[PDB]
This record gives sequence, structure tokens and C-alpha cells, in this order.
Amino acid sequence: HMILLKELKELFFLRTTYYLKKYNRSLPFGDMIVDRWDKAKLLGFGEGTSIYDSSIVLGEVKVGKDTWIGPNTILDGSGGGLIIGSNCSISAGVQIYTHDTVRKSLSGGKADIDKASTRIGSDCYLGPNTIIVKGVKIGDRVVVGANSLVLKDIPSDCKVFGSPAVIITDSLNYQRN
Amino acid sequence: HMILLKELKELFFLRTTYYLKKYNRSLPFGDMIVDRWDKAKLLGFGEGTSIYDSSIVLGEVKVGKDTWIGPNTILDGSGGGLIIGSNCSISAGVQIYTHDTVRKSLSGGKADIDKASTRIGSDCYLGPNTIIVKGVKIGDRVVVGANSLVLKDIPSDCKVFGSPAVIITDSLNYQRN
Amino acid sequence: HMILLKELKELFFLRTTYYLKKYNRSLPFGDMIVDRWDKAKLLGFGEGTSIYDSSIVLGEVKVGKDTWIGPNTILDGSGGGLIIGSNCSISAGVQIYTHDTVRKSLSGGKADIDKASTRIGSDCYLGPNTIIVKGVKIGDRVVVGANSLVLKDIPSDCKVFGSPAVIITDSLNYQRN
Repeated sequence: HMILLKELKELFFLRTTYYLKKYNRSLPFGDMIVDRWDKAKLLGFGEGTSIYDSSIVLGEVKVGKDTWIGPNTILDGSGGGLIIGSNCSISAGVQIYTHDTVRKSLSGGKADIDKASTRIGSDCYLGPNTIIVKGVKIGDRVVVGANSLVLKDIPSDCKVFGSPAVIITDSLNYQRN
Repeated sequence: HMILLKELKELFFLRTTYYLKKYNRSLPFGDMIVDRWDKAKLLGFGEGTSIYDSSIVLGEVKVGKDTWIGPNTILDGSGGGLIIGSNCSISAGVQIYTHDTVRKSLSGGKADIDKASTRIGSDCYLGPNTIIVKGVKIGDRVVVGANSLVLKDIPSDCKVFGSPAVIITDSLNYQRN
Repeated sequence: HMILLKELKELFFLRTTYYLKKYNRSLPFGDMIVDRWDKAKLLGFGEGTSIYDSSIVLGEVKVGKDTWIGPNTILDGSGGGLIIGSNCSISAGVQIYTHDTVRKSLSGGKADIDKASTRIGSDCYLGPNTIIVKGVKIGDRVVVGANSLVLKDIPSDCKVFGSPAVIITDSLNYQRN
């Protein structure tokens, strides 16, 4: 254990040195062991998709191609499946749910976990610290601004933000060339 | 170090394979080493309590039975103790504090750290990304919605949300059977 | 791998035991390997600065003296450099950006990443879960409250909060003696 700890620290030093030179960044220890693209592949996600070590993926989660799954994210498919499209940006700190335990806790542990399936289309952006709750359906080409709480379905080509989130305009201008 | 890195990656691959088959989930590297229930036990928390590897626990923290401490949480008892009851849901990203450093920073490093003890009762839910500040007292059977900032005490059987958080109704209906 | 996993768990147990006795806290596995002050030093940050293992630092990031970089933070200098002063508190969950990908995602992957440099002065506090977006300039002795989204420049001696953040008063009283 003495030697193992010393080896782990040596490895941390060397790997951080290598990552600074090669990738001009410094990551957590775990993100220097885990490759983002191989992890996504192991999870059955589409080609081009990437996911940080620090991400938690529960139950039935399906993800399309070229989707970026950021650090400190939760993709919870435990309550009937979560489906995410292609080309999505799932920003740092985003949490996507198909269950909750409000009643279980509030009832002293008696009530069951409530569950509902959740879907996000393609070409979406979920901004930092966005919370998407069970049951929600988000369409294609939606923007969800940072610090949102999405309680209801969102149709395609919408821009939403707030806690709770509300439709603010269409997303058309972000789709331009 | 070359061999150690290769072994760590082999271990990551195998353990993720095992966790997918056994627990239908993919966790961070650290959460495949650390057992949530043994960690809680080591921290002196009550029977049935669980805490993710990614959680930070500072100073005097006491937790009751069957409380779920989620990923990416902060339980800071450094400023006079933090006490949490039984059957609580402490959601991903929740941060509970007994100190802050606004004045220390704002004063160029001169002022002291401000401190005040914090307590949460039993049968509470703290939703994702909830921030509870020093000095606060939350009673029993409270719901705190996602994305809240709790600046003042909350009595039992309340439902609160917002930044800052405000009482919205009672929590009675969540306690049903 | 069998033996390596057993060794890692033994190390986790022992190190957590040592950290509880020596530092009265329990940290993630990675934060028991990585030293906060050596990591900051390796990143070229100023004397006295500290950064948790769980922090991500992208591209050109410069940080002054005695700045505290908390857990689960993002310091993204990838889009033209990020500069942070001395004596700053960068709270848990704070995310600071110099890029985004709204248009890249919304355009099916066609558009480029948008980039703009970001600066924060000295003696600032950024509260939990603060989001600072590309292009922003924050002056000296600013307070940013928890759960903020900072979309526009902030002058010195200001106190701001909200999503989006707005000036609420001056920060003078926090600077007192």
C-alpha cells in the first residue's frame, strides 16, 4: 500500500505532465485512466459520442452519434429508459432523470420510487447545471439554457430557460450557416 | 508506472463490464473501488446510509439511518457541526455548508472564515443542486425543490423552492399512502 | 487485477482512516492521491493556490496567489485564455468558460465552436454553482452569489446574483475590518 500510493502519485505526476504537453489540459485522476470514447463505446453509445469518467449512467440509456457527455453529469435511465439523439451537447453538471424519491423520503421510507421514461432528440444543447426530470420529452434542435429545471415537454426548435423552464422563442437563429 | 497504468485500465474495463452485467450501471473509476455502504459506515453514519466516492465530508457530520447521499455532494460540518436525520434524499450536486469565506476573499485574505452550525431533520428531500448555507435549520418531512438556495430556517411539513428558497405550501400530500 | 483491486480498496480504507484522524474529513479516492497545492503548482498557478483533483482545467488558464479552487469546478481557458486574480474563492461546482457549442449542436455539427476570453480580478467570491460564460470580465472585489449565471461584465466592488446575474449593490461592507 505504501508503494502503491507512491506509484499512483508518480503516475499522477507523469500523466498530468503528458496531458499538459499533449492535450493542453489538466483532468482528474480518473479521467487520465478512462478514455472518453472507449467508455462511450463500452456503454453501447453511438460512434463519436464521448463521456467523462465522472459521469454516472444508470440503467437503460441510449445515445446517438457525436454526442458530448460532459463531466459531473447524471444520465439516469433506471425508470423506463432514457433516449438521447445525435450531435447533442450535454454540458457539465447536467442531470437527466427517469425516477424520483420525494414520496419515498417524505413517507419515512414507505412509498415506492416513482418512475417515468425520458427522451431528448437530436441537435439539442443542454446548458450547464440543467435538470431534466422524469417523464419529459424534448424534441429536436432545442436549446436549454444553463441553470434550468425542465418540468414539462419541449417541442422542437424551441429555446427555453428558467427554473422552471419556459419557452422563450424558437431556436432557428442558432441553426444558421 | 507503464505497467501500473495498463493494469488500472484493464481493471477499469473489467470492472465496468462486471458492473454493467451485475448492477446495470456505469460509474466513475472511484465509485468502482469505493463501496457506498462501507464508506458511510467508516464515516460513523447510521445503518442503511450510503455515500458516493465523489462526495466530500468535512469535519463533524452526523447522519441517521437509511439516508442516501448522492454523487458530487458536499456535506460540510467544519463550522460547528452538521446533523442530518434518517430517510433523507440528498440528491446529486447538493451542497450543505457550515462556513463561508465571502469576507475573507473580499478583504484580500484578512478576515476570518465565518461559521455556523446546520441541521436537517428526518424524512426530508433535497433536490438536485440544492444549496443550504451555514446557520440554517430544516425540520422534519420537508421537501426542497431542485436548484434552490436555502438562506433561512424551514419548518417541518413545508415544501420550498427558489433562489432564494421560499415556503410554497405544506408537504402533507407527499407523505400519503 | 484481482490483487490490484484488493490493494486499491485496502489503500482506500487506510487513507480514509488517516485523513479522518489527521484532517478530520473524508474525500474522494482521487483527492487522497492528488495534493491540492502540488497540483496547482504543476499547473503554473500562483503560490498558495489550491485545486481539487475533481477540477478540470482546459487550455490557457492563469491564476494568482492564494486562490481556492473548489471541487467539481471547470476552469476553461480553451477559447483565448482565462485569467483569475489572487485571494479568490472559486466555490464547489463553479464553471468558468471561454467557449460554447450552442450553434455547433443546433446546426447538426456544422458550425464552429464560439470562443471568447474571460477574466476575473482579485479578492472575488464566486458562490456555489456559479456559471460564468465566455467573453465576461469581472473586476476586483466582486461578490457573485450562489446559483448565478453571469452573462455580462461586472465592475469592481459589486455584489451580483440571479440567473441572469444583475448588480444588486456594492461589495463594500464585505471588505470591512
